[PDB]
Amino acid sequence: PQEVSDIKKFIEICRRKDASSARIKKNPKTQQIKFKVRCQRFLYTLVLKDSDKAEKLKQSLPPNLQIKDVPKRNKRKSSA
Amino acid sequence: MRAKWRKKRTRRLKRKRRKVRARS
Amino acid sequence: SKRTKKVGISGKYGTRYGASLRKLVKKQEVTQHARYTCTFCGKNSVRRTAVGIWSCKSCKKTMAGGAYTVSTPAAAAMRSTLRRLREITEA
Amino acid sequence: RRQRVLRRLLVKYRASGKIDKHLYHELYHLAKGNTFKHKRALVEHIHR
Amino acid sequence: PTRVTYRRRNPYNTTSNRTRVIKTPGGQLRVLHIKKRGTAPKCGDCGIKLPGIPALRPREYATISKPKKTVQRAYGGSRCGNCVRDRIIRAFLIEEQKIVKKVLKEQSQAEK
Amino acid sequence: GRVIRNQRKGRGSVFTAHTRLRKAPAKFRPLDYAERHGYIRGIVKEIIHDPGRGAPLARVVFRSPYKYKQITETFIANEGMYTGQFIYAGKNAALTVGNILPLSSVPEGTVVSNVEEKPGDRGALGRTSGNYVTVVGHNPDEGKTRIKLPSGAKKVVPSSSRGMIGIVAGGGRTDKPLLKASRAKHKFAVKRNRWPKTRGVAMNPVDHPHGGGNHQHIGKASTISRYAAQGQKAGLIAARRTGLLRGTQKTK
RNA sequence: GUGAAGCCAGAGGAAACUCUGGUGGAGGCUCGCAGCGGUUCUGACGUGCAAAUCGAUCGUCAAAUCUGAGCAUGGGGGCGAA
RNA sequence: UGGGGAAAGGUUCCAUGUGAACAGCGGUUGGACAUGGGUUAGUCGAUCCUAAGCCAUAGGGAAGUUCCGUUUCAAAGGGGCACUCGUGCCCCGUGUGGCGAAAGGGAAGCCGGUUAAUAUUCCGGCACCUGGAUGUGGGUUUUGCGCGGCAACGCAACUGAACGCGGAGACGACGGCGGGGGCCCCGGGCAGAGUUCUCUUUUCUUCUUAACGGUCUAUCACCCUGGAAACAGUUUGUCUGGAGAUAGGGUUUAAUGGCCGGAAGAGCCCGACACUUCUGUCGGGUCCGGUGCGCUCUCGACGUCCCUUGAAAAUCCGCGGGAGGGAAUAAUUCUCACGCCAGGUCGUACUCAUAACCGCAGCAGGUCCCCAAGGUGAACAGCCUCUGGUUGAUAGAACAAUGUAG
Ligand SMILES: [Mg+2]
Ligand SMILES: [Mg+2]
Ligand SMILES: [Mg+2]
Ligand SMILES: [Mg+2]
Ligand SMILES: [Mg+2]
Ligand SMILES: [Mg+2]
Ligand SMILES: [Mg+2]
Ligand SMILES: [Mg+2]
Ligand SMILES: [Mg+2]
Ligand SMILES: [Mg+2]
Ligand SMILES: [Mg+2]
Ligand SMILES: [Mg+2]
Ligand SMILES: [Mg+2]
Ligand SMILES: [Mg+2]
Ligand SMILES: [Mg+2]
Ligand SMILES: [Mg+2]
Ligand SMILES: [Mg+2]
Ligand SMILES: [Mg+2]
Ligand SMILES: [Mg+2]
Ligand SMILES: [Mg+2]
Ligand SMILES: [Mg+2]
Ligand SMILES: [Mg+2]
Ligand SMILES: [Mg+2]
Ligand SMILES: [Mg+2]
Ligand SMILES: [Mg+2]
Ligand SMILES: [Mg+2]
Ligand SMILES: [Mg+2]
Ligand SMILES: [Mg+2]
Ligand SMILES: [Mg+2]
Ligand SMILES: [Mg+2]
Ligand SMILES: [Mg+2]
Ligand SMILES: [Mg+2]
Ligand SMILES: [Mg+2]
Ligand SMILES: [Mg+2]
Ligand SMILES: [Mg+2]
Ligand SMILES: [Mg+2]
Ligand SMILES: [Mg+2]
Ligand SMILES: [Mg+2]
Ligand SMILES: [Mg+2]
Ligand SMILES: [Mg+2]
Ligand SMILES: [Mg+2]
Ligand SMILES: [Mg+2]
Ligand SMILES: [Mg+2]
Ligand SMILES: [Mg+2]
Ligand SMILES: [Mg+2]
Ligand SMILES: [Mg+2]
Ligand SMILES: [Mg+2]
Ligand SMILES: [Mg+2]
Ligand SMILES: [Zn+2]
Ligand SMILES: [Zn+2]
Repeated sequence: PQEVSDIKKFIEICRRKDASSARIKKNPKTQQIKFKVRCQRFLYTLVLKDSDKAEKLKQSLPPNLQIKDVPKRNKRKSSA
Repeated sequence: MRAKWRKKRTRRLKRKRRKVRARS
Repeated sequence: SKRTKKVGISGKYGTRYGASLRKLVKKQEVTQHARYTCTFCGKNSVRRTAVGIWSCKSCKKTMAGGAYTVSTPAAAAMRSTLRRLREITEA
Repeated sequence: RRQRVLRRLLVKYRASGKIDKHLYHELYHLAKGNTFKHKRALVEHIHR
Repeated sequence: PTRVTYRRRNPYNTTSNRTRVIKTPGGQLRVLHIKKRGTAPKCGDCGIKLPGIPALRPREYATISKPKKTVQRAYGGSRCGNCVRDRIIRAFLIEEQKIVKKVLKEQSQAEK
Repeated sequence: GRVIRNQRKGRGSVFTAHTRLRKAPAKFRPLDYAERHGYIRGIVKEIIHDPGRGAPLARVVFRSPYKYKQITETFIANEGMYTGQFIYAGKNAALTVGNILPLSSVPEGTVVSNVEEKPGDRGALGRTSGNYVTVVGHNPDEGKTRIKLPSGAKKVVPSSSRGMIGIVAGGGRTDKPLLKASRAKHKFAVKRNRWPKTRGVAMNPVDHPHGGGNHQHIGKASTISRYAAQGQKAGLIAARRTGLLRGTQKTK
């Protein structure tokens, strides 16, 4: 995993053939937003301190790849 | 530039030229 | 603050091996641990590595000499006589 | 311990400017010799 | 104060079983095995370690890019540069003395 | 009885020589046209010490007269040699310490070392720390040279033999006593096992000719004949005389 | 625990040299644990735990110290600080 | 008397059941008896290379089973191209076998969970090495094969045939000193637990961050200006300096250092609520400093000792040299970024010992290693305690002689 410094290169990363999926994680305590995209080799992560650009990016990115919201207390397939 | 990598590089070019020969 | 009367460096042997043998070993040991001036660079840093090898710590040159001294009187007299003989004979 | 404390005092004085290098070198060799027992005895020697 | 154990079949401390103690996010103290430490290459003539070149095991040098393994000048590797300056000076002056030595002979010894 | 101790050393099972730490033997270059008619030069790279021997060795690098390559050899270093020296080999080489030139081209009174008994055997005579041989006279017709060996003997050698100027380094190594059991034990250990020494009088009759008895004594003359059966030569062998050397030695 | 060379400072003397306080950390040196060995009680047991063990007391302990695996020497032969 | 290994043992490992025999007494219990089950690997080893050493080949002995011989009195080999097609050519030549290490050299995987019995292998997440195939982005070029800095050198790339030189692999014992990780110790804060006749802002436990990457730094050393005696700098330990010190400014080998991803979504500790089971659910916390001749491992600069100087090979890299090949409308033999496919064979259960090895046996004997808490104390001395592990060696009553030990 490797940081992406700015906003600009995230959309080219997300518009690739091997972008399997993506997810959104929110940290209320630290007021932080994490954007993750999964390629074959790496897991790109983008960190945002503000909240306004998050929705605009969410709708700007292509609709083809799926996006999840990482529910709390992630559990295995077998019942808790 | 060791011989194993040079050997692969020239064989790769050899096939690129055979493909060009069959393309023409 | 001399710590010794006459025994000197060979005091590490305690009271063993006899006075004469300690004197003979001390006389030859004293000249082996000292430092000698280099003949090439001139600095005073040349020390013994092997049984017949001496090397300078500054110019890193290494020279083959005697067992416990850089040069021997026999070898010095032979080099001098050979130089004299050659120069008189051929010049 | 004593050697570092004495040397640290000497370097502090040299850097500040209370003493010069000619006195510094002599005091360094007197500190190397068993001359000064402690910090107060040394500072008294500089004052005198 | 928990004690640790090896994780491989070799039970002896034989300069190839290199270990470190780590604490895991599971709150346990285990052992992690490490390889040996690389050595920096030395100079061909004087014998000192070259600056600007990393120290790795001999196999890892095949995965590193070329500019990271050399320095952009003549005798980039294996020579420090002081030896290169000595080589340049020695070569020029020696050839100059060879020219003057060879030129002297035809006039001073073949004038007859 | 059984086989005595000095007969077992010939089987070469335990009494061999330790040779793991020795890199190469010390020899001259092969005799060639360049060294027979002119001279060649080489650089002295290193002065090294090899185990089991005095007389530190020297590493020399020469060129190749026939091919684009270099050949490494190993000589014995004379006292005064230093790293970076140019050394010369051939018929017309200069007469300085360390040079190698045929034994004919030398005026009387010079000392050499590592002299070949015959031209091309790469050194046979005088190659130990602090020893040398001296030339006595030449015979220009029917070429031959008289030499004097370290032991005092006199010899006649062919005039085409080679020798390298100077005196073997190492000086007076054997002057200070070993003074300690360890230092001697190491010295013999690094070469061949012989450090335990067993007196024949303390032996048993089955083991040694000196045998046992109610007192420690030999029982017979200790001088053994020149022609004796194997297993009997244990003692003073072919002694010409016996006792303390008072006068001068007639043999020369 | 003892404290060999080398080094620093002070004192004496015309000189050659001589004294004092530190620093330094050498020795097949020394007391003493683990390991290795096996002096005395001529102790215990002596159809024993054991076809050589057990307890107290002992020798050495940074060097001729202790030790694992792989290889070599085979019976009038090997190996042996005997 | 804990938690795991090498050699050796070979199912002794787990579950269910049990008449006789064994466990020198008993037995519902067992390492015993009977019936079933259990050992998953491109990354951990073997597989590769050589050491001491062993055995073929050329040759010589011996009536012979066979002995010597390992580069030796030998005609001993391998690299490229084009042809529909192998069958035709062109170069180099001093040399030319195999076996031998689960402790020597060596390409690559970490965390959490899961089973009655296996896991660095199984599941989930995040990576790496080798081999083999191909396309985009960017770079270079009409001056044909890159720019910057005086310099040590720097960057995402940035031609190199035959031959040759060099480095890494690659190495002794001991002594003190400095940096880092882990352990131990002290203070504050948030939770839970123990004691309370009296005292104690009291005593105890949890407070964690892996492989793999990005970014800023850390001894030695090196470069530039300038030219030193009233000599200077300096280590615990006197070495360094016109062969260029002090001073000022820079480059670089070396993270088990700081921050960010991985990563809180994990793990752990409390509380509160349902409630047959199948099932759960919802709230919070998971911090801030100090100290040292402390213990252990690791790194660096010094010093001492030798008539003792402390292995080899496979494999990998740079350079000197200049063979060949290649664009102006595209071509490209770019060690840069991304992208495609594959990685065979065998071992993996358990003990390693006052019961799983060897001693005729469930024998006070023997048998090679790793981890190492608190107090007293100079201390791995002796004595008490915490984690963890046992309570297993035929028993009951009485206290004469003679004994063994104190
Ligand atoms: Mg090559
Ligand atoms: Mg004598
Ligand atoms: Mg004897
Ligand atoms: Mg006897
Ligand atoms: Mg007899
Ligand atoms: Mg007789
Ligand atoms: Mg006698
Ligand atoms: Mg002793
Ligand atoms: Mg014993
Ligand atoms: Mg006993
Ligand atoms: Mg008895
Ligand atoms: Mg009895
Ligand atoms: Mg266990
Ligand atoms: Mg079964
Ligand atoms: Mg019974
Ligand atoms: Mg019964
Ligand atoms: Mg039963
Ligand atoms: Mg029943
Ligand atoms: Mg049962
Ligand atoms: Mg069981
Ligand atoms: Mg059974
Ligand atoms: Mg492996
Ligand atoms: Mg092979
Ligand atoms: Mg054979
Ligand atoms: Mg034959
Ligand atoms: Mg093999
Ligand atoms: Mg290994
Ligand atoms: Mg297992
Ligand atoms: Mg896997
Ligand atoms: Mg090149
Ligand atoms: Mg090794
Ligand atoms: Mg430390
Ligand atoms: Mg982190
Ligand atoms: Mg400076
Ligand atoms: Mg983080
Ligand atoms: Mg949590
Ligand atoms: Mg240790
Ligand atoms: Mg795969
Ligand atoms: Mg065990
Ligand atoms: Mg037992
Ligand atoms: Mg048994
Ligand atoms: Mg204390
Ligand atoms: Mg204790
Ligand atoms: Mg147990
Ligand atoms: Mg019993
Ligand atoms: Mg009873
Ligand atoms: Mg009684
Ligand atoms: Mg009694
Ligand atoms: Zn010098
Ligand atoms: Zn150099």
